[PDB]
Order: sequence, then structure tokens, then C-alpha cells
Amino acid sequence: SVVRSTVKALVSVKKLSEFLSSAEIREEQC
Amino acid sequence: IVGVILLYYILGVSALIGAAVIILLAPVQYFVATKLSQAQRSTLEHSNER
Amino acid sequence: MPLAFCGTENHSAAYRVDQGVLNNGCFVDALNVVPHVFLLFITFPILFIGWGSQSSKVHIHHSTWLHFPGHNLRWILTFILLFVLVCEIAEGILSDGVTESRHLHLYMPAGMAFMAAITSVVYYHNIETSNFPKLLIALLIYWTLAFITKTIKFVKFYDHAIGFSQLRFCLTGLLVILYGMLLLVEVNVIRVRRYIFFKTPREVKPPEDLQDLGVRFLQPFVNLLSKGTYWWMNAFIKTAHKKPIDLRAIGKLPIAMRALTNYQRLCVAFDAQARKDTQSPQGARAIWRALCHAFGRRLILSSTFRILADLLGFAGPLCIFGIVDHLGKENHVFQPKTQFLGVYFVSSQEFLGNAYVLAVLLFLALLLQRTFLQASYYVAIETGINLRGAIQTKIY
Amino acid sequence: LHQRAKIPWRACTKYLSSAGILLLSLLVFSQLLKHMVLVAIDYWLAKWTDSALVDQSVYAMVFTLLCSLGIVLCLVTSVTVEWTGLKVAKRLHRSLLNRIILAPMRFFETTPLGSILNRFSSDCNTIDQHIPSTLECLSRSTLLCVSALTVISYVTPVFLVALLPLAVVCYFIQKYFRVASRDLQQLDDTTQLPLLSHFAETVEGLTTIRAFRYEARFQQKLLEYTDSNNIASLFLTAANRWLEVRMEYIGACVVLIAAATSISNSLHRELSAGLVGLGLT
Amino acid sequence: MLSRKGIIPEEYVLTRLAEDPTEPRYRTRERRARFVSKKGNCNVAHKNIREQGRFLQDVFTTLVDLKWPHTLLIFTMSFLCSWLLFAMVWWLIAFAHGDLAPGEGTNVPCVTSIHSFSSAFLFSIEVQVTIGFGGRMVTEECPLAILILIVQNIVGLMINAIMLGCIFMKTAQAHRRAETLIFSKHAVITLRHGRLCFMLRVGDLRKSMIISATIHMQVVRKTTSPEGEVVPLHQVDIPMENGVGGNSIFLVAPLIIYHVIDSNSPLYDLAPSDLHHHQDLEIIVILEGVVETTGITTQARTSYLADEILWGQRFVPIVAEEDGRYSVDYSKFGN
Amino acid sequence: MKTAQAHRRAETLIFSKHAVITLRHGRLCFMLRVGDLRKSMIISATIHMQVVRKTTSPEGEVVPLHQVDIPMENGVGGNSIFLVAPLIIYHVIDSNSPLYDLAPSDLHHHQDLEIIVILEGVVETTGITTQARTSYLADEILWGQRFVPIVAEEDGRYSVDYSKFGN
Amino acid sequence: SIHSFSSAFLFSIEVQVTIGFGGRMVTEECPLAILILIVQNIVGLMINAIMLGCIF
Ligand SMILES: Nc1ncnc2c1ncn2[C@@H]1O[C@H](COP(=O)(O)OP(=O)(O)OP(=O)(O)O)[C@@H](O)[C@H]1O
Ligand SMILES: Nc1ncnc2c1ncn2[C@@H]1O[C@H](COP(=O)(O)OP(=O)(O)OP(=O)(O)O)[C@@H](O)[C@H]1O
Ligand SMILES: O=S(=O)(Nc1cc(CC2CCCCC2)n[nH]1)c1ccccc1Cn1ccnc1
Ligand SMILES: [K+]
Ligand SMILES: [K+]
Ligand SMILES: [K+]
Repeated sequence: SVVRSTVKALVSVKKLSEFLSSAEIREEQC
Repeated sequence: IVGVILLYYILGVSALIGAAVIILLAPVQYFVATKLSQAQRSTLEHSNER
Repeated sequence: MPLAFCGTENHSAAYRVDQGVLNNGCFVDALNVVPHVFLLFITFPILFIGWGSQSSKVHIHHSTWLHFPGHNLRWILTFILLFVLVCEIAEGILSDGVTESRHLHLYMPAGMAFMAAITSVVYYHNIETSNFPKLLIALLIYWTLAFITKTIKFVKFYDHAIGFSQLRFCLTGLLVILYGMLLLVEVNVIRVRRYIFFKTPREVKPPEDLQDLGVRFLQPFVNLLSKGTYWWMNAFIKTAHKKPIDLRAIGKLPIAMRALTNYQRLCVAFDAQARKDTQSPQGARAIWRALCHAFGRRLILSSTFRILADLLGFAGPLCIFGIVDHLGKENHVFQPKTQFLGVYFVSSQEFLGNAYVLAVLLFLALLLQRTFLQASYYVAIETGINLRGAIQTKIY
Repeated sequence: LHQRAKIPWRACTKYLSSAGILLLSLLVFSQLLKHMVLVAIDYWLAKWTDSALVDQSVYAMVFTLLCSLGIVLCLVTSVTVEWTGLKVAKRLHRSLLNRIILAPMRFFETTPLGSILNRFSSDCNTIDQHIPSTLECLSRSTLLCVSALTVISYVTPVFLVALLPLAVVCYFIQKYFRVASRDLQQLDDTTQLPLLSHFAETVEGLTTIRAFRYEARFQQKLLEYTDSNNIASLFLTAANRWLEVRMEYIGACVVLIAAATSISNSLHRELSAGLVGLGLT
Repeated sequence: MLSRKGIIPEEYVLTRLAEDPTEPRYRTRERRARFVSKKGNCNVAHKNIREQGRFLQDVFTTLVDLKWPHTLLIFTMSFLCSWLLFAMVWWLIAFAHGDLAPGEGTNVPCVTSIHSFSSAFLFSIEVQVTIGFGGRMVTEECPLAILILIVQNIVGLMINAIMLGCIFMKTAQAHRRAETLIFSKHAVITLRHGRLCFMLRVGDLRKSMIISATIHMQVVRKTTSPEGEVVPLHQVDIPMENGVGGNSIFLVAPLIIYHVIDSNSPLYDLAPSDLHHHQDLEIIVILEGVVETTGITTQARTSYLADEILWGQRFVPIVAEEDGRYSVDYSKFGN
Repeated sequence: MKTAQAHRRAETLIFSKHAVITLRHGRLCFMLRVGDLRKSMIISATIHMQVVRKTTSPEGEVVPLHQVDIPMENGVGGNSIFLVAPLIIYHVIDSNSPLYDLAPSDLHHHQDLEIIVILEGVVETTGITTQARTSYLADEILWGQRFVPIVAEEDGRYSVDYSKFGN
Repeated sequence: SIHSFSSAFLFSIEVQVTIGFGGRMVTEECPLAILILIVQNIVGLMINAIMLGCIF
């Protein structure tokens, strides 16, 4: 169960990184 | 590891074989859990359709 | 045959005071009880007054707390002292068994020390609850007197040349070390507070979250024993038994567990990682490194507690095997025989062959193991919840 | 009074209307025989060790037969539990569908029609997937506890004197923990649902929030929901840990008392260290 | 055994929009908060108390406030601890001197008739409680024992003085006597001389007269100023409508306390319709006065909620003249 | 006699660190907060307010520290109060009041102005009158400020947050 | 020096009023008597304190 949870967490972290590296609201500072 | 090391002194090779039985059965339980997860996914999609 | 504190053997030969009073084995043992009886006689009226006041106290319902420096150190020192005193009690019980007479001086001082330690830790808890540092003078005096008596006992044993081969000598040395550490802790607390000689003390106010009346989760701000045993949850369970639990019952979360605070900490960690390494992409490994750098100070503690519990787990089987091996001998009349001055000191191997001693060690080991397991579970859950809140805030 | 309700009548009606008689009898017999064999293997091992510690002979076959019987009994118990759960779920679903089909449209209009759907989907899923495993685990745990208590009592007759106050304390702790935990789980669910609702509404109306410049207010609301969910989870875990430490202390006290009694009886009753190991383990 | 984990693939997807909390909703009419109870004992809870040891500083005050059983327990524990400590000191002194050893009486013992810890404890008891059997006498060759005796005598005298003072202070208390005052269960409001007034009856049970009687009337309610101030429990003094204006009264028979409701009085805009239970209104009457026996001021506290006010009612006469004196029927106090 | 002393108990009274002045009902008044820590009630509570300042008469008299009594603006005029929760003590500044010609500009540190409040009352335990003395300098006066509410109602009673005494 | 109820009463008087003649001494082998003596001393002190307070 620990190993399966670790694998699922790795998949989740990869998916979250991919989501974070997506498009963002431009010209926010301006 | 510590338990196996101490049990080697406590009993010997037979205890090591008995422990290795469970050690080898653990990946079998992992595979059974994976198959159970696949069956649960199939049941979940069927239940969602229903 | 009346009750004699010293050895009644040889028409009460243990009461002789020749060749120096300090050379008498029973005399130093009697001296060691003086700090314990003094501490009892001082604390018992104080504890009675405190209990009577609490019986009709209304300000203590929402009174705040201010933990003194080295709170966890004090608690662990008290626990180690209790364990050492239990070991001394067991050794005395094993030693005096061979003697026909009781030889009360072997174990009664140890029991008095155990009771004194319990009263002292209760007194320290009361002083922590009610911020009155001036009352620590009696505790400091007790610590100094106990340390002096234990040092006298240790030097008497050294003159008798007990050596490290004697469990009684080892336990005496450990007790001396523990008393010295407790004295150092008390001195450090006094120095921090600056309440005895310095005109202006450096008082410390309770934390704002604790002062807030909308906070009910008192686990972070509790005594170490209360936090470990989850003792503060008894009142919550009692209230839940009658009144159903609603949002009103669940108080506001403290500052340490704030989702905003966790998000700010995560952002600080990300900024620090970006400053250290100029890596434009934000990879999974980078996220893992940031999470480790953000939550290691609790993850390592939880892992250490789990490791300690796992190590103490084998104590069960070890004690069981030892007990069965000891009981496997047909002859049980035999007793350890190692006499130096009539006290019949018991070596480590002979001491470990006692079924009652093994059972007591097993009980203590199980208690510590399961307490550490529960503490590790709680720490891991709290860390995971904080990480979840921070991740949710970052996603938002 | 309404909250404090174990409600065994609902479980009994469920068993009677979905399982039957043969399946329940087979399940009970399999569980009882399996735990009887679990006791018997330990007893036989203790007797064999005592005999070997120097009629009697080498029990190289009786122990193997007992182990095989125990394994077969466990397999039969698991298979019967799963089959009974599957059949119960099927029959209950069919009965519920038949009742829903033959229901008045006036009652349909009166009902919100959302609670019916929730009970038809989520409750049925929990029954089909969680009820059999939960029942099997609970039965195994309680039967193992009963077996351990019986073994301890058999080894030391005087154990029950200390056990009875400990049993009362355990009953009180279990009652209080269940009463608290039901409300804790309900509050946890009713606090985690609004967080998901807020996330969904924020995702749907991101442009609207940006136009209205309410990002700070929405973030504050999300933080409040997250804090509520986190504090509810923390209280639930605190209750779980308090129950765990209470039960662990009770078990440690039981171990200490049993060990002391066994040591005392070893030098007088001459247990020959046979039952001592079984009681300790 | 074991259990399962919280693996939720989609949380049944459709599992939503359940609603229907079915809450009991019984907290609306649970209870009404009272500032003080009918028998004093102000029901006010203190929170965020930051004490700096001043609670334990007043050790004597805490001892006096302690009940009689607690005081007796503290007395016994303190005396037993002192006796045990002194007995242990005497035993240690005897052991150091060597007189405890059952040897020949070649040397003069530090303390005579010392044979065991029981004998040492008996000697300590005799010394501290000044019994002096004399069998266990003190030799002239034990200066340390002499100093210990002096210290023990000083400690015993100080402890006796402290305990006597605490006992006297506890005996001087008269709160139980203060509880003997009787107030009307429900107050009434009725017209007097064409003017509406709030009447109330107060009486005493014990024949002992209370000197310097002084009664204070106040109204506790939430008052908000036009400037925007929010006062949760605003207290306004209420005059007794006395002939001279003073609060001093002469209470022998149960008297009727009435306050004329004038324009300046806050009760000038009150109606019997708004006299229900859940009303932001509470009348507090505080009576002060010294006891002729103890000479200690006593305080009586009572509360009258809006539901406890009997609009349009009149207290029945309670005093009836007899052949030689007057009689008071206390069973008519609340009629 | 030493045991009968209760000066330490008298020290348990709590007064506002800085006083405030604000309008009430269209009238300016000098507010101040006083509270008690111990649950023991003090009987016969009586508070006296005076102003200490150098006052020179038109006749030429020079008084170094002139003390003038200040009314409490009570509903009945008496100084007797019932203190359970920390109450707000306010004095209405009328024409006859010496504070009738005071401005926030002249409320600096080095100002010939000091407010003295003396509280008197007997203890329900010892029966001994106790005195509380506090001072409020001009720099200690918070012009145009209002004390926050301190009492909060609970399910069964009322609660006082003593951490809000000086806010 | 215990011979009759009169002697017992004299010993009780000496103990309670702290006279201590010493002819009727207390042995070290009577723990129940020691406890009774302690209780009697406590009761006498409490009674004296109460009576003094009432007199004052
Ligand atoms: N005759 C009496 N003797 C003692 N206490 C009395 C008497 N009459 C009333 N009280 C007290 O008055 C308080 C109000 O409660 P209770 O209803 O008993 O009295 P009441 O309204 O004055 O009744 P009653 O009709 O007797 O005048 C109580 O504390 C009660 O003890
Ligand atoms: N909660 C409290 N408990 C005890 N004393 C208090 C408390 N709050 C204020 N005081 C006392 O009020 C006096 C004023 O100093 P301090 O600044 O500490 O208080 P304050 O102005 O009332 O503060 P706060 O913001 O807590 O109300 C001090 O004597 C202080 O001890
Ligand atoms: O016994 S545990 O502490 N179990 C437990 C689950 C939760 C969930 C909460 C946190 C998430 C939200 C709901 C409440 N809190 N505690 C336990 C601890 C550590 C390892 C193994 C276990 C046993 N285990 C695992 C799965 N099921 C039982
Ligand atoms: K005497
Ligand atoms: K004498
Ligand atoms: K005497």
C-alpha cells in the first residue's frame, strides 16, 4: 500500500508540475 | 532487517526460509492489489454508466 | 524480630559508627532520604493548597499558559529518572532477597526518591500552569541536596571500589548524572527568567493564539506529557458525550496550522530554491526538494519516533524469550552470590535473569513504543494536513 | 438519545431480507470453526513444546493437519463472506428498484428527488464495496479478541478480576469514541463538500471574478473553508489518537497483569512454561 | 487486524446535492443568560486571565477562602509533614551520634531512650506539641541537637500562630449569615399615588439585626449611544425613591422597595407587552450592611428578569398586629 | 495583624494603561476602564476622581498641587459602583468641571495636568477596606478614542476577554 | 503506668492539655496508640483554636 501510494503521489506531482507549467494570466504586473 | 537478523540467531535457517516466504508473497499481494484496482475501475465505470 | 532500617544481622552490626560515619553503608542510604522527605514535606501543603484552590477556581477555565525553557528536556529527564529509580528498586528487591532480614535501606530510599520525583514533576507542571517562578527555589534546593547526597553515595562506593561491574554502582552514577542535568536545567531556567537577584525580571507573555478564546485545539500549547498522551482531549470527549459537536464546538485553528501561513512558507521555500539554483523549469524533482526543505523538521522527527517504536517492538519477544529461558531451569532455589561488603551486589547477567524485572522492562518498553508510535502518527498527519492546505492555497 | 443508537434492528432486517438462513449459518460456522482451530493449533504447539522439553511422540502430522484445516477454513470464510455480500447487494438493489418503480408520482413530487438518487448511488456503492470487507474485518477482529481473552483467562483464572473494571473502561471509551466520531465524520464531510463547491464555482467564473476584482474575497473564503476542513480533520485525528493510546495502555496493563500472574503461578502451580508463552504472545 | 484506506476515485461523481440537514434546531429556546442568580453567586465567567503568581502570593487569603474540610486537611497534612521531618532529623542525628547502635552505655547518648524510628517520632511529637514525657531527654553534649530543638520550637510556634490566625479569619466569615436574607421570588409593578413604580419585597429570617443597611438598584441591558458606542451590559444606577434620597433603610419586617418611574429613569419607556422572557432586561438589587454580631459587611445579590416581573400586581400585607406586639407571616412573602 | 493585611489583594485591581476622551450623547466625557482579576468581590466599592495641577487664584494665591474633586457623572451622583466585569468610568465635562477648557493640542507630555483616581472598598473575605491609586498624565490621555467591548455572551453565561482591557 | 480507668483518664488529660507527667509514657511498639495520640493532638489543637476564636 505504501509503494502504491508513493507511485500515485509521484504521478500526482508530475501532473501538478505540468499544470503549473501551463499558460498564466499575462500582463498581470502592468 | 533487524528482526530477521535477530531471528537468525534465535532459531536459524528455517526461520529465514519462513520469513522469505512472506517476503516473496508480498509482491504477489501487490499484484493482486493491482488486479483488484483494475477490477474496481471497471466496476466504477459500469456503476457510473448505470 | 522487629522492623530494622539497617541490617539486623550480627546483633544489629550495621548500626556501628566506627571507622568514620561516612564509611557506613546504611548511614549514607539514610542520608539520601533526607532530600526526598524534605521535598515531600514542602510540596504536600503546596499541592493541597493548589488542589483546594482549583476546586473553586473559575479563572483557570480559560487561563493561559507559558512553557518554561527546556520543557521537553525537563519532561524527558523526569521520565529517565523514573526509569532509573524503578531499576534501582528492582535491583534492591533482588539484592535483599538473599538476606534473611528486610534490609529496608536498600529500596526504601529508592521508593522515596521515586515519590519525590513524581511530586516534583507535578509541582513543575503546576508552576508552568500558574506563572509563579519564585516558587522554584524549593525545587532548586531539593535538586542541590539530592545531587550532594548522590555524590556522597557515589564517592563512598568509589572508596569501597564497587567498579563499573556493579549495576548498583552504574545506577548510582546515572542518578548523579541525571541530578546534575536537572540542576543545570533549573539554573538555566532561573538565568533566563532573571527573577531571584535581578531587579527587573524578563517576563514572557503567552502566545496570541493561545490567548485567543476562539481556539480549542490545545495540543500544540500543552505540557509534553499531555501532548503525548492526548490528555487534553478528555474534556472534549466529555463535552461531546452530552452536547453534539458542531462548528461552534470546533474552535479556530492556531497560527502554526494556518493555511495562509503554510502557503507563505511554501512560497518562501520556492523563492529560496529559485535563488539558490537558477533553473527555469519547475520539475517534479524540484517540487520534491522544496517540499523536503519545507517539512523535514517534522518529517525527520516523525521518522525518528517511528524508528524508536520499531526498535522497542522487539523488546516484547526478547523479554518473552528471556522469561521462558529463566523458567526453563528445573532448579530455582539458586540465587546470585556476589558479596563485597555484605550488600551482595548483583551483576548485570544475574540481574537480567529476574522474571519480574523482565516483565517490568517489557511493560515500560511497550508503553514507550506505543506512545512514540501514536506521536509519530499524529506528527505525520499534521504535516500532511499542512502540506495539503499549502498545496490547495497554491493551486487557488 | 437519538444520536446514541447502535441500531442492530436494521442490520438484522438486512440480513433476514437479503442473506437468508443457509448463508448466515455457513458464515457463522466457518468463522467459529476457524477460530477454534486457531486456538487449537496454539494449544497443540504448546503441548508439543512442553512434551519435547525433557503417551507422546513426534507430532509432525497433527500440526500440519491443523494448519491445513485452518487455511481451508479461512479460505471458506472469505469466499462465503464475499458471496453473501454479493448476493445481498444484488437482492437489495433489485428490491429497491422494484419499490422505486412501484411508487406514487405524488410521493415523487413531494420528495426532493436528490436524496433518493444519493441513497440509490452512493449508499449502494458503499454496501456493494465496503460492507462485506468491513464486516469480515470486524468479525475477525472481535473473534480474535475473544479468543485472546479466553486464552488469557484459561492460563490465569484470577485475570478476570482485574479484567472486569478494564472491560467496563473499554466499553465506556468505545461508546464515547463512537459518539464523538460519528459527529466528527459528519462535520468533516459537510466541511469538505463546500470546499469542492467553492473550487468549482471559482473555476467556472474565473473571468467574472477577475472582472469584479473579488479575488481577495474569494481567496479569503477559500482559506476559511480550507482551515475549517483542516481543523475538523485535526480534531478527528486527535480523537483517533486518544482512543488508540487509551486502548494501547489498556493492553499494556493487561500484558503486565498476565505476566505477573503467570510468573507467580510458575513457582507454585508449575505451569511448566507451556501456557506461559502462549499467554505472553 | 487491518482496515482500508480513503481511496476515492470520483466520490461516486453523482453523490451531491443531498441537503436536508434535519437539524433539531432546539437551541433557539434553550435558556436565557442571567447576570447573577437568585441567591447571589454572580454567573460571570472570566477568560484570558494572565496571572503572575499573585493567586499563590495570597497564601493566607487562599487558606481562608478554602472550605472547612480543605482547611482541616491542610492543617493535618502540614502538621504530619512537620512531625515526620523533625522525626527524620532526630533519627539522623541519633544515627550520626551512634547512640542508635545497641552498644554499651559507655558514652552519654545525644538523646536518651532512643531505640528506633518509632521512639524518634514519639520524641519529635513530644517536643513539637510540648508534651515532654522526659524519658527521652536531651543531653548537654549534643549542640547540634540543641540547635535542632530550637529550630523545631520556633517552627512549631510559627505554624501554631499561622493556623490560629487562619482559623480566626475563617470563623469571622459570615457569608452563610448573609444568605439568610429573603427576596421576593417575582417582583411587581403598580401605580402608587397616581405614579407607576417598581415594587419589590426584601426580608430577613434571623432575628439578628443588620446595621448600616444599604440597598443599590441597577439595570443591566445592552445600550447603544447615538454616537455608535456598543455597550454589551450597561449598568445604570436606580434611585430608591427614598424620602431623603439615601439608600439607608431600617429593615425589621419585610419591607417593600419601590422605585418611582420618572422621565429620567431608564424604565420610562417600558411596556408590559415587551415584558416577555427573551427580553434584554434584568434588574439587579445589591444590599449592603454590617452584622451586629461580627461587625463584617455583608452583601446580598438578586436578579429579576423581565419574565420575573408581575405587571399590574400588588404585594399582600404581611404584618399583622397581635395583642401585645406585631406578627409577620413569612408564608405570605411571595403572595 | 500581619495576616489580616490585604494590600496584595488590593494590588489585583486592573486599570486602563491609557485613558480616552470621546463624545457620549453629544457630550464630551473622560472615559476610563477599571477591572479586577480575582473572582472575590469587593464590597462597598467607592471611586474618587481628582485633578492635580498648579492653580493660581485671581487674588494671587499660588497652589503648587491643587486638587479638585471630579464627579463620576453617576445616575444618582453617588460613587458607589457594582464592579464585576471591567466597567467604563466616564465623567461628563460640564461648564463647572475644571476640564471645560482643555484641548488636544495642550495634551502633550510636559503638561501641568494629572488625573488621580482613588478606589475604596472592603474585601468580602477580610472585611478590610482597600485602596487603589492610579495616575493618568496628559500624554497618557488618548483623545478621540473609544474602548472596545470586552464582555461577550456565551451559551450559558457571559465571558470577559481581559486581553482586550487596554485595546 | 496503666492500672485502671482513672490512670487512663489521667494520661488522656496530660496528653490533651499537654501536661506530660511522663510516668505514663508511650511505648514504641504500639502504632495504633501512636496514631490515636496524633489524632487526639490534632483534635485538641482544633478545639482550642475554635474556642479561642469564639472567645475573641
Ligand atoms: N416562610 C418562609 N420561610 C423561609 N423562606 C421563605 C419563606 N417564604 C419564602 N421564602 C423564601 O423566598 C424565596 C422565594 O421562593 P419561594 O417561592 O419559596 O417563596 P415566596 O415566593 O416568598 O413564597 P410564599 O408564597 O411562601 O410567600 C426562597 O428563597 C424561599 O426560601
Ligand atoms: N489579561 C490581562 N491579565 C492581567 N493583567 C492584565 C491583562 N490585560 C491587561 N492587564 C494589566 O493592565 C495594565 C496595563 O498594562 P498592559 O499594557 O499590560 O495592559 P492593557 O493596556 O490592558 O493591555 P491589553 O491590550 O492586553 O488590554 C497592567 O498592569 C497589566 O498587568
Ligand atoms: O490507525 S491509523 O491512525 N488510521 C487513520 C486514518 C486516518 C484518516 C484521517 C486523515 C485524512 C482525513 C480523514 C481522517 N486517521 N487515522 C494508521 C496510521 C498510520 C499507518 C496506518 C494506520 C492504519 N490505517 C491505515 C488506513 N486505515 C487504517
Ligand atoms: K511539655
Ligand atoms: K517529663
Ligand atoms: K507537657
